[PDB]
Amino acid sequence: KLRIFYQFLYNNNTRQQTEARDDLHCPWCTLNCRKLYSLLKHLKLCHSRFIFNYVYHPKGARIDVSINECYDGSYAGNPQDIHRQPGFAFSRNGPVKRTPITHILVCRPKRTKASMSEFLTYSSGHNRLYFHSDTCLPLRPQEMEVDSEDEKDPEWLREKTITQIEEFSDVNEGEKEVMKLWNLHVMKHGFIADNQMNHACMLFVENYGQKIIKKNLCRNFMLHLVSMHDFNLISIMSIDKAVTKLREMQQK
Amino acid sequence: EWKQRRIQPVHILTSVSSLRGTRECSVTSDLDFPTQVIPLKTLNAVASVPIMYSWSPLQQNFMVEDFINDEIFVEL
Amino acid sequence: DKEAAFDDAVEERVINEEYKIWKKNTPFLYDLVMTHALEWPSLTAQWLPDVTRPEGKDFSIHRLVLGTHTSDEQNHLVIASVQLPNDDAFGSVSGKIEIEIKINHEGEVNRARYMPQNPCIIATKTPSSDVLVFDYTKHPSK
Amino acid sequence: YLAVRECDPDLCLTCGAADHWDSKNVSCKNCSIQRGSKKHLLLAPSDVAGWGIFIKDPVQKNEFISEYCGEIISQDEADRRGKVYDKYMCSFLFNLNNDFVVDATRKGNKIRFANHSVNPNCYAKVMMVNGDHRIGIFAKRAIQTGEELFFDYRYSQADALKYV
Amino acid sequence: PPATQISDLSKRKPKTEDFLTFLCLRGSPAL
Amino acid sequence: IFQVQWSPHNETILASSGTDRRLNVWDLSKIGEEQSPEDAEDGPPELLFIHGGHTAKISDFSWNPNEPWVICSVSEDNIMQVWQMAENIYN
Amino acid sequence: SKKCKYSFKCVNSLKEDHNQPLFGVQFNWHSKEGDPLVFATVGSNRVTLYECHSQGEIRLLQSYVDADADENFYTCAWTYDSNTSHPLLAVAGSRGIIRIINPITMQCIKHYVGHGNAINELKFHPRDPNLLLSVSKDHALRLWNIQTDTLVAIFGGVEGHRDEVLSADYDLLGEKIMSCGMDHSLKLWRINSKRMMNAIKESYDYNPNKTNRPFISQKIHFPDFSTRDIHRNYVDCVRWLGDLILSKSCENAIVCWKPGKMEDDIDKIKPSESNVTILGRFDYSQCDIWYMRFSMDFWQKMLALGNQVGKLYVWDLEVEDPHKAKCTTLTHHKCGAAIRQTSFSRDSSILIAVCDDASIWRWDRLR
Amino acid sequence: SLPRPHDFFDAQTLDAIRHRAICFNLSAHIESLGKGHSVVFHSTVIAKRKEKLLLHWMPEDILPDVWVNESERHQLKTKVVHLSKLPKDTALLLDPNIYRTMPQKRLKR
Amino acid sequence: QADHELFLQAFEKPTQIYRFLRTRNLI
Ligand SMILES: [Zn+2]
Ligand SMILES: [Zn+2]
Repeated sequence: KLRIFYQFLYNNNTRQQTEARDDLHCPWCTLNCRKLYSLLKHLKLCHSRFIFNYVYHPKGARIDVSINECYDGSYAGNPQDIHRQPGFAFSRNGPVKRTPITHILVCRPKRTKASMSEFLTYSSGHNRLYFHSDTCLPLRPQEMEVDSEDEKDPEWLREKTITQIEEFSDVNEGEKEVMKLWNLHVMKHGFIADNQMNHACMLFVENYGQKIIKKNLCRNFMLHLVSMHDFNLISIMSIDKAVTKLREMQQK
Repeated sequence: EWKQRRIQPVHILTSVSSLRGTRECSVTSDLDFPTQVIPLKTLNAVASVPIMYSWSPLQQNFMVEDFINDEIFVEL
Repeated sequence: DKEAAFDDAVEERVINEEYKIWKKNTPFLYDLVMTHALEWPSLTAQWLPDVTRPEGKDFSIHRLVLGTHTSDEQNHLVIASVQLPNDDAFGSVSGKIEIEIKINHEGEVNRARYMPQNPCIIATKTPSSDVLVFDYTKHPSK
Repeated sequence: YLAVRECDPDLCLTCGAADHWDSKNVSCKNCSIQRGSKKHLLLAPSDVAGWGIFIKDPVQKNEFISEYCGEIISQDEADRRGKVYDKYMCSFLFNLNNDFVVDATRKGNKIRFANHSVNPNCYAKVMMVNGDHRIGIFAKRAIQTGEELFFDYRYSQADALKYV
Repeated sequence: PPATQISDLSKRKPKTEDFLTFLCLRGSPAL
Repeated sequence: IFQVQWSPHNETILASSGTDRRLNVWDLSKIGEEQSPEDAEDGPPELLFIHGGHTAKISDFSWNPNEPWVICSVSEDNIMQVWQMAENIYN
Repeated sequence: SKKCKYSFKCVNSLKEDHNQPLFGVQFNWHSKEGDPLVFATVGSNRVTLYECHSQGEIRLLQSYVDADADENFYTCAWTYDSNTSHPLLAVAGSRGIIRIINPITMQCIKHYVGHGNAINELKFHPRDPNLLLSVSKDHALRLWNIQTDTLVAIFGGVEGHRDEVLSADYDLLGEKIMSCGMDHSLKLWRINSKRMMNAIKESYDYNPNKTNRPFISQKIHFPDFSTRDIHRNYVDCVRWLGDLILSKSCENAIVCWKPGKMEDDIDKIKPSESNVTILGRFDYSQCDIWYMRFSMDFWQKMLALGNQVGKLYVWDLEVEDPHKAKCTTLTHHKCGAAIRQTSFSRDSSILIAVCDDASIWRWDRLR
Repeated sequence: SLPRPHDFFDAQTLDAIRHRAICFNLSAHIESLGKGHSVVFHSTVIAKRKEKLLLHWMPEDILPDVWVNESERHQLKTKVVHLSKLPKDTALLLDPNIYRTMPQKRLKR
Repeated sequence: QADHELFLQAFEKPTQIYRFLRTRNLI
């Protein structure tokens, strides 16, 4: 005997109450599960796309069946192939580099006795596909160990600083040029320390000395040095050294 | 520039030999003409990404602070 | 044939579903089931005889001689350490299949049969006509 | 550190904040926000909702990860931005002072993709670094490779329940 | 009595010419 | 069948693997003995265990001499699996 | 008082089975002379192809669907693979997924996902068939090089749009891009800069297997022009009328305006130009509901815009002072839906309007 | 809730599987006559051995032809055999995706 | 009703997948 009843449920509003023609048999797999515990566990494990909430019946067993809402059944291979263009996804033609990952599924199960009361993971490494912050495109492992893609002075910030400086009305052209050059240098090096500012000035003539000489804004540069000395930081010795280095660039 | 190149024509969608149970799309003309039914081919799924809006990269904070009778009258 | 490609795609989907089903039943089929995704595919695998059993630790350390199969990069002769749950009870011990040594290898490694009389010497079959017998002891770890 | 303050490079000279300005691995640890030495974050779809920031390399407990950069706005402008942003139910607003709020909506760093969690893996400390209040993200506990970064959003001026 | 699970699945997976008719061709939908 | 390796901790145990993406464990001592119809449907009585944890072809596999019934199998999917068959199978 | 120049009659009227509103229609302007006039339609989860014949015999050549997800296609754009001359259809919407369908093989050739919201318009570079422009709801307009599957540039940022970029248009020669957004702004990004040539050449000369570094997509944070005083509301569609600009808003009119003052050359315009002079407004009625793009023929002789009631207006642009005249209004007692989009064949003989009731309408010029 | 994991089968694979299943049900009668776990093969007399009769079943290249007497032919005009009992050499022909070597390719060993 | 069709399809997808798997696994 052992009449088994299946009650398929969708949104709890539409139901289809059935009865297994072959008792103690998997309706999908056509497998002979001789014990109701074995049948329920096989349904729960092999046919994981459904959920089986055993509810018991006065005559036999009533198994309510519903579609597994979550059922994480995504691609289990290399996450890159989930976004490769058609014709190259799941190519399997050659070796593909992937970020290492370690999984432990079964370690030491308890192996308890069978019981109907039952019917009332660890991963190490990168376990997903990463995307670029800028372009929102998938990130290949070859571009992972380097290129953090977040640096001190973004190009938009530099362009905005240049535009803001050049957008002033009460400023000379060469003075605007030297101000923009100093701002770009500071952003490129990210000085935050007053003492470093001294060395900063030298670095300026080590990177913008030729540009200033070609632009012929040396007088404006030394005016900027004087203003900086007035704002503290740098020094008379620093001003002299920077100017002499600038003069040596012209003689070179 | 367009006058060059070959350019190819399209065909009709035949019944998919790889999909007998494929769906069918029916288009009905109101101004007479026979109703046409074609096999509704299915596009391959493409994995999507979560919806995020545009933003700019940053490393330090960024302070944000938030009749026309003049020329005509003069001419007159 | 386009039909062959369509069958390949359907087979890939079915393989994914079958792997998901098998992983659902992994606890009921195996005692220990540890899956690690190497950076490069390995064409060879042979446990080294040496096993380390640290006192007071619930695991043991074994050495695996894995090859490398790089599409265009530098191929290697990986020797990795694997932690096994021993007899009773690991839950979380951080890295478990981390590598130990890596020797530069011209071309992908086809075999990694270690010398049995002295596991220091490990042989490898290069894609060329010459066979290389490495020695992970003499070579630098990096 | 006791005053919730980053070491001023001009004053603190023994702790190493001033020394090795061009180099890395500073001797002092209360200087990471000022020096901008942040941990490499990664962007991926979050396991909770939307996008999430993932950390590339393991980080010890109470270690600097990144600064919650953004656009400095006043409280009233923060209210206006919140009224605007309530449409799509995701607020990046972050309290900085009694009159300043850091809004990482229009501009910010990768640390902006951190999801609220009742058991967060990170926490936020607003420290006055070189005279300017800056929000720093530190690991609440030990963090493993590839772990998703969370931090409780109850510290933010915007209510967590208001948006999500 | 209320149909059978295997026959119900056979009334689900094929719904075309090769549906074997039988009770599947009968009022299977809407009970 | 690309690789066959006899178990080192047992005399009548042999495992085979190849392009079939399966690793099968054969108990030679069980060959030719009568099986139930369900057992016949599942497979030959000689067959002891079928390992279906790999997506691509098994490139190679090996037993660990320091452990009784654990196997490391590497596939072309850049996946290395160290697995031990359940004790209930071989008592 | 001239009664325009073009008279149209309704010769066919189709209806898609899905019954959901269909949003975009695009004639295949890359078809050779004498090739049957193939046009595509996008609506709900299905994209349908049709072939136009004599006497309105519209033949449903092909049809596609994406039932694996809840995609709602919003726009279509035609191109061709110059390697094989196969026509290619680019579709996107709702999901922000760009699919380059190949009607020859009836397969989705390429898929592109970088956008953070629904894509509202797709246009192709007139000179380069592999440059696809996508204006999405993520406040950004991207440029894809579908030949190499790279992101050429992103046209949003600090000075970009503050809301959805509803539509965009190329210049006739394909040099300047105008983008209309939901933030009431019409920013004029310029693909004429040497930076644009560098980006396009690098994208064409980018091989992912050669280098580990990704392609450096250009981030054009600052438009070469921007304005917000043209429309008191958001701008649905924009179109380049040579060096002029046509834009449409909720104000029941499409205005023709030009950046700078009346004598200001478009090419020689500074990014800080804060002046815009309008020339004329094409006044229609009952087009308040947003996202009803208009279209003009290839020769730009005339342009047509749909309506929410069901009427169809077309204006002749050859007539002196096109802001004048009374246009030609095409109506039908069976057309009561809202025309989401219209399209003209390469020769402006067939005008096809797609309604919001999944009913395609074909109009032919009486001539 | 937790994000939808984007099931891998999608609709194209599902449509192909549906077509294959419909073909299988129309050919082998697996669902109806096979009780959901068997393939029903219809034999047809081809040659007569006057010393039995040779019969070939409806699914071609699945089971080899056999020699049977006239009474045996009448008794077993239709043979129902479980899939587990199918010859492994030719059982794969019942469906293209019953087992396909996914990396057909080349090179390798 | 359309709800019945939606339920039938939503159960047909996994039912079809598992029936193909049942056919394939026995071989
Ligand atoms: Zn200090
Ligand atoms: Zn210090």
